[PDB]
This record gives sequence, structure tokens and C-alpha cells, in this order.
Amino acid sequence: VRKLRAEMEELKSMLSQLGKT
Amino acid sequence: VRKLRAEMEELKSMLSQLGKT
Amino acid sequence: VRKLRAEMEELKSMLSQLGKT
Amino acid sequence: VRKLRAEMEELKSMLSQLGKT
Repeated sequence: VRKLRAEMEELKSMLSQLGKT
Repeated sequence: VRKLRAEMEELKSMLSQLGKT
Repeated sequence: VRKLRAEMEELKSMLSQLGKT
Repeated sequence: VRKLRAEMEELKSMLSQLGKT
């Protein structure tokens, strides 16, 4: 679940990026 | 996963508000 | 992770609906 | 965790689509 966690970390960045628009 | 969950909850609320515009 | 997956699905569906406006 | 990962990918796709708007 290291890959799982890296995918979640990417998702968080994408979510915060849309949330700053 | 708490921090990811909170980022999703934030975006879901902002989208619901945008849908009332 | 069932509930986190459901929340992702809900958010995905909201984004989809926004993407059709 | 396969289903969580697949839903995450679908969510990321919708996030990317909106960033192209």
C-alpha cells in the first residue's frame, strides 16, 4: 500500500489545486 | 486517510455551493 | 476503505455533473 | 484495495477534465 498512498498523495494535490480556483 | 478525506469533504461542499449559483 | 471509496464516487459524480453544464 | 484504486483513478480523470475547462 505504498503505491496506494502515493496515488492518494497525488489525488490530494489535485483536489487542493481545483479548490484554489 | 483522514487528511485526504477532509480535502474531499472541502471540495464536495464548494461544489454543492457552486451548484446553487 | 469502503466509505472512502463511496465518498470518491460521490465527488466524481458531482464533478461529472459540473462538467456537463 | 483494487476497487479503491480504480475509483481514485476515475476521480482523478474527472478532476483533470475540469482543469481543461
